[PDB]
Amino acid sequence: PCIEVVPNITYQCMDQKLSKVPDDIPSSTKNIDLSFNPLKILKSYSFSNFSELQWLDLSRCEIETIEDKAWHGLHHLSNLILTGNPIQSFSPGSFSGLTSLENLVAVETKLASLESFPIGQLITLKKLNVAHNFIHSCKLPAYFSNLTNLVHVDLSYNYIQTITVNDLQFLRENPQVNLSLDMSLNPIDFIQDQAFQGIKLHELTLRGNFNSSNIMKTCLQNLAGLHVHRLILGEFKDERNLEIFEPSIMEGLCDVTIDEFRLTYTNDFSDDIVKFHCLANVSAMSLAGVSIKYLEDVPKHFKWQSLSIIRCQLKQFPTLDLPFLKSLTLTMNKGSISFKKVALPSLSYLDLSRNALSFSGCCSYSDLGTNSLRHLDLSFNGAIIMSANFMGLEELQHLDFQHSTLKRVTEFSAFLSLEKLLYLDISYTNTKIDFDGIFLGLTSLNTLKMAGNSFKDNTLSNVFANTTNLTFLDLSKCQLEQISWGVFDTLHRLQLLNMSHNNLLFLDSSHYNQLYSLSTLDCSFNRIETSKGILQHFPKSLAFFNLTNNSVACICEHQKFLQWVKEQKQFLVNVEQMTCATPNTSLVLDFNNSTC
Amino acid sequence: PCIEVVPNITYQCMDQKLSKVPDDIPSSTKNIDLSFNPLKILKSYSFSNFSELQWLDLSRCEIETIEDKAWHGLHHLSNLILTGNPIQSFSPGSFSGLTSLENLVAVETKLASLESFPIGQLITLKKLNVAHNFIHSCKLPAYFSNLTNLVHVDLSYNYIQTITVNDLQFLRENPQVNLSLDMSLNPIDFIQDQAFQGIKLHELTLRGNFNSSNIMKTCLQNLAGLHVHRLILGEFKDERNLEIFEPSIMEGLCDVTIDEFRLTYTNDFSDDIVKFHCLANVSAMSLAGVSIKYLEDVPKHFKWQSLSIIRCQLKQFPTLDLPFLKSLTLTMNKGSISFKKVALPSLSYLDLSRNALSFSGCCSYSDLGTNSLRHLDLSFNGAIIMSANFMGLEELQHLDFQHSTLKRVTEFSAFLSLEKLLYLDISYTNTKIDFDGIFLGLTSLNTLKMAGNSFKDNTLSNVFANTTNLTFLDLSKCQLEQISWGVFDTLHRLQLLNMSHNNLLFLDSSHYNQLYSLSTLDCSFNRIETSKGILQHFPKSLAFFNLTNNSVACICEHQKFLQWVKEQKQFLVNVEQMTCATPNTSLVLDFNNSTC
Amino acid sequence: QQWFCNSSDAIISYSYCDHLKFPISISSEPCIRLRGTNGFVHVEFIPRGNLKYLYFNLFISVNSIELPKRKEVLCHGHDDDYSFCRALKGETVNTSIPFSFEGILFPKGHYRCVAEAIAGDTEEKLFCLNFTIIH
Amino acid sequence: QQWFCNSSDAIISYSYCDHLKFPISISSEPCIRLRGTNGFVHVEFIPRGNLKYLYFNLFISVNSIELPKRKEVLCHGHDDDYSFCRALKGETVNTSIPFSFEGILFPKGHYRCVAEAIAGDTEEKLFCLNFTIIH
Ligand SMILES: *[C@@H]1O[C@H](CO)[C@@H](O[C@@H]2O[C@H](CO)[C@@H](O)[C@H](O)[C@H]2NC(C)=O)[C@H](O)[C@H]1NC(C)=O
Ligand SMILES: *[C@@H]1O[C@H](CO)[C@@H](O[C@@H]2O[C@H](CO)[C@@H](O)[C@H](O)[C@H]2NC(C)=O)[C@H](O)[C@H]1NC(C)=O
Ligand SMILES: *[C@@H]1O[C@H](CO)[C@@H](O[C@@H]2O[C@H](CO)[C@@H](O)[C@H](O)[C@H]2NC(C)=O)[C@H](O)[C@H]1NC(C)=O
Ligand SMILES: *[C@@H]1O[C@H](CO)[C@@H](O)[C@H](O)[C@H]1NC(C)=O
Repeated sequence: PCIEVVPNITYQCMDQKLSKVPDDIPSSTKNIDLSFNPLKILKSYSFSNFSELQWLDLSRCEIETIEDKAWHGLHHLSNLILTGNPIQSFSPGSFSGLTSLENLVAVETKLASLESFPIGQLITLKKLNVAHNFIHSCKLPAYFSNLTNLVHVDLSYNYIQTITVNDLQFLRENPQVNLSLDMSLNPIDFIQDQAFQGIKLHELTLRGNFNSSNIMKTCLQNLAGLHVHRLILGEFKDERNLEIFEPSIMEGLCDVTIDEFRLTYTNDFSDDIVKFHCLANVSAMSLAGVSIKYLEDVPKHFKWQSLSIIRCQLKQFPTLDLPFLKSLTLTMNKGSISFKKVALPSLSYLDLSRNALSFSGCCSYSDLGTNSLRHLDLSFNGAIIMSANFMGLEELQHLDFQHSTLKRVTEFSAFLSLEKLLYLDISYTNTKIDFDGIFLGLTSLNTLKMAGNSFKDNTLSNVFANTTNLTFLDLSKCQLEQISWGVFDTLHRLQLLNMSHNNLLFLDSSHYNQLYSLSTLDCSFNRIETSKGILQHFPKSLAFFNLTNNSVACICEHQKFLQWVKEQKQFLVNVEQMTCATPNTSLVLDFNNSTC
Repeated sequence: PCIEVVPNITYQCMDQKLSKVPDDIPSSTKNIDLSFNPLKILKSYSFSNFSELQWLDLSRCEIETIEDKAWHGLHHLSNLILTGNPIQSFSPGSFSGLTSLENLVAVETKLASLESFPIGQLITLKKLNVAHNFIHSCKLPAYFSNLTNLVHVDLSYNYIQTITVNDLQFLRENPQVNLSLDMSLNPIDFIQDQAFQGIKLHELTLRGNFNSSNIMKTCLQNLAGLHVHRLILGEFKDERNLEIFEPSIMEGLCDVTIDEFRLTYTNDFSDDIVKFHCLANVSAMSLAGVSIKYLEDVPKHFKWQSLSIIRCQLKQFPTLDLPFLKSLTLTMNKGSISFKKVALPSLSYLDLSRNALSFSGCCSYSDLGTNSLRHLDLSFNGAIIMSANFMGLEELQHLDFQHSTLKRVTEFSAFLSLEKLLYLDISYTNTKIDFDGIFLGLTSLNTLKMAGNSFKDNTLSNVFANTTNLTFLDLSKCQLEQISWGVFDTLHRLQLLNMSHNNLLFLDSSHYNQLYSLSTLDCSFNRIETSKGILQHFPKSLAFFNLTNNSVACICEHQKFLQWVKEQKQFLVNVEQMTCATPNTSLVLDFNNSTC
Repeated sequence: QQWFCNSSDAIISYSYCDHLKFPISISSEPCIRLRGTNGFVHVEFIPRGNLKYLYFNLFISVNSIELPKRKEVLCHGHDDDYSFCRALKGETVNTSIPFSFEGILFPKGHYRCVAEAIAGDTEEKLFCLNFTIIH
Repeated sequence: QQWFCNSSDAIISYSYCDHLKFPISISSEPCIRLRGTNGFVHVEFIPRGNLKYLYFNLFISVNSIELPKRKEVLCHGHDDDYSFCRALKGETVNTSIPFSFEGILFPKGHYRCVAEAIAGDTEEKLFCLNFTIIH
């Protein structure tokens, strides 16, 4: 028939050439996809048996007519998707029956107007999407006042050319309504004078709207008197773009009040379009996919609380001294910038990942000029040379270096100051652990991710003595061959311990006797022959002991271990699948008779 | 009782409590060190026995007297070291007998004058070292014209305050003499007018000479006339003096002709001293220990043929566009710097090693502006992002990436253009080799060092099919477990294969048949139990086959291998100490008895 | 099968994958030169899933020698550069995407690229193309 | 015990290594504050070999936890910074070496450091100091 993902709950019926609904699917199903089937016409009582549906997908289903009361037993449905159906005209009470509907997706349905759109019935409606249609007007229909729960309306990819005073009349008589408007991909050249006066919006998206700089500047002026929380601006690569892009095209904006401002891709860009005076009173500033090359002479009187730089093109690390900036993201930069010392006395969050960043002299107060930093992400970067053990940054809770090249970290107690750190990731940093005091000072740490590294003489050393609060320890892929006596004796709170993908030839249970909280022990993909020690030293809290893909020696020499496997088969994972590798199938099937 | 470093040839008698030369030293030795002994007096004939002596070291022996004919028997002696003996006066005939002496070291002997030093007989003399004495005079004596083989005189750390025109008369007289003069650590405050007029020197060292910047400016001016091949200028950390060091101090140097110019540590250093017009015609330019922070000024008409920046303090990668610079060395810089475009059309030699250097976009002609690059050293640096496979640099023959973070070198054929490369080091660059065509293009390669990396699934894949001219191959410490089948068959000239320190469970002889030229195979520090598959197949040429520090199985399954170890005794490294590791000493003692 | 072109240094063709045959019309004007090309990729299809998190797996081989899997992301799901990242399942996409590239040295011979398009949210194949490049 | 001082956060002292006793008198002005210090190391001795390729092997221990072998090259053999580099076997050296450091976070305990002075060319040991710091 179809495909069954979750029994009695979720089914996939795509590209199955169905005429109508397969009406033998459980009468208690939650979610169903029927997209890409030539349904053609949607008869009445066709959906009737499924009283507990929530998600219906009828995308590109050749549908031209919705019969009156096509939805009969759907007073529980919340998501309805009708993308790419030549319905065109929606009759009175087309959606009669959906009283619990939250999201209505009417993209590419040949829909001409929101006036004729028979939705003034659906009280519970939150989101409405009418992108890719034949909508000419921008009028917010009067019935929207019955739509008490509506917050997002998508008007992308349409034919709206004017935003007039009359269009936004609904909003003007209703300043209490939290509403967002995606207005992207409309060819707008005229916005009426005083059209945006005394209106409030949550987020306004104006991407790829304007054909020339003159039209853009003119229109933004006539946005006067708008309060928006979030204004998304810019254009697309796969669209014909504004040739000349000066900062003065932004001029209209400082007659509107903006909380957060998001500029996206622009064909032309001037580095000093970000240090523009109309953006001074903004609390969050964002750049994404932007040709910015330098970010430097930003005025000190700017109110920016967060600054986000994603997939831009900086040739240099920015000079910044904004005294009120709490949060900074500079990530996925196109080139390979090196860190330049910065002064941000309010910073508590700093993501500088995925930049191939050089950082020589990491890290201490003088690098940042903050006392408040809790989150430091320097993952997926170049060479980071440790020379200072975070003096001045003891507020840190989250430190992430995964996949960066950490240098000199074994040279000294590089993390000594981080008394309050909860999370440390030094996985795939190529650190050869060489020093027993590497983790000294990490007394609060819960999570220690250090996969991919290695240890002197391939022996796991007493590096954990004082990391008492560890609940999670990943030591996978560290080429481990031997574990030192006492290494875990202090880890009383530890729950998961990953040592998969090493070269251990055996386990010794005594290594784990103090591990009273250990629910997960992953020892798979080693070369484990047996377990020495008193087998009763394995934690009674153990729920998932993974010993798959090892190489067990089914000799009488190890008769007790082999029994113990039968004994504990409830707690070992993929037990029956395990197979011997000595004298070649299987394992739970070892006997007990060759001298033993 | 003297230490014997080379029986019958070299004896070491340092810091015994000796009173004279012991006669029980073979009258056959060529070198002897008698330093740090209370010798006190050099009694006549002391050394008459040892006639074949070439090197005698009597440093710190508390010698106050050299008797007549003290050196009587020493026909062949070329080296005599007298440092630190308070022989205040040297009488005529003090050095009589040394008819072969090439190097006299009379450092800290309390000498007061060259003029009264009885070396005018020693015609073989080449190097005269009189540093650390009580010499007040820079006069080069009349008897120098008999010392026709003298090429270096060290006059350092003496009390010379002046250089006069009659001090240098000998050199003026005999312009055919190759002399180097080390004048360091002399409180020079006055050089007479015209004192260096018409005088030629190979190397002249003036480090730590001048109490003041004016004193230097004013003394350099009277170097006018000098022709020097190598001038070394500067001061010492522990002996500073120069408050300021500006281009104008360098002024007297337009009136001197310099082939090579070297600047050493200075207390102060102005960046624009490198841009000084009187250094335009200099052929080799050099900076070591220098406070220079930016090298960017350089006029494009400068003639420099090489440039050396060693242990300096550059904040940025130099901007260079010098048309005749053949060779550039920037090494051991403070901090990180990232590579920046240079345009050096003549450039053949490039050492940018040991800089924690970060290079994104390695690399092509457009990084360098050169087509004649023969040597590229990028070792001991940071992130090197491979992005271009050396197009434009097809002449390269030596390429060093040792200990740097090489990146993306596996994503394409990064050395494709390098059809002339002879030497490639990618050791410890942390490369997981998952592309068989990584060395495509390297058809002339002889030496490939790639120790301390790794391979997909720890199997040594067929990456050497086209590297046919290989003579040295280092694959040690590569976590290798398995060797693919035809992996070495093409390497007919291969002389040295280092595969020590991997995780090989066995060898298979037929991997190495087809290595017709192999003389050394290192398979130590693996976990080899035996070698399977016909043992004649090991190359006839194989002279040194190391198998020590493995874990060999002395069971009946491997009778062939074990027997074979007995007849291939001569070709196996340290067979004397190889012990068994199964069913615990020794190995070659294994006998066919039960079953086998 | 589906499309062919030849530039001054390459012949380029694609067919659908043996495992998957959902329709896409992809084309490049001009035909890709491996030395360097400025032009557009024209794409016209009806996506079988949402394109908010579109990424490609590129499986490339040169004369049977195979490069490691290559992941390329086009829509990260937040302020994306292209108009089609907002395009939904079963929506008509018609777009021209401009591009340029400087050109590296490539070995002469036969190139196989299998390019899987993934919807990173569902993690399900959107389409699959089997490119041939003879250089 | 050869010498000792105390500063606002350290008692420093040294003796010679058990197995190597060649004499050097070495001190600082002022005493070393681990917080940070600017001053001079005063060195006075007679080298057992040429100082042309002088380097140190420091073996450092913090509360018995030993750091990896640390190598500090003082004379590379070419245009070196210190006037003592040119000193020969048996030559008297009397010099004071300026320095300054800013100070990292240190315990809070007992420090051991064996400084082994090696003549790089011959690989001979010049001297060896058993240092002890209490912070
Ligand atoms: C322990 O570490 C390894 C990875 O280091 C994890 O193994 C992964 O398991 C997934 C399951 O989807 C495999 O398909 C992946 O290939 C593995 N990842 C690898 C090899 O990098 C393992 O999940 C970790 N154990 C636990 C309990 O989280
Ligand atoms: C000047 O005399 C000196 C002899 O010391 C020559 O300098 C040596 O030259 C050779 C090769 O030409 C080098 O290998 C040595 O290391 C050089 N020594 C120094 C200290 O530079 C120099 O070549 C002679 N010049 C002339 C014209 O005879
Ligand atoms: C194969 O590779 C290793 C490099 O790791 C070499 O091992 C060195 O061997 C010498 C023995 O004379 C030792 O003194 C060194 O300690 C070893 N070095 C290291 C880093 O462990 C080995 O020499 C290479 N094979 C050959 C033939 O040179
Ligand atoms: C071992 O089992 C655990 C829990 O069942 C699982 O999460 C983990 O992925 C397994 N380890 C490996 C290497 O597959």
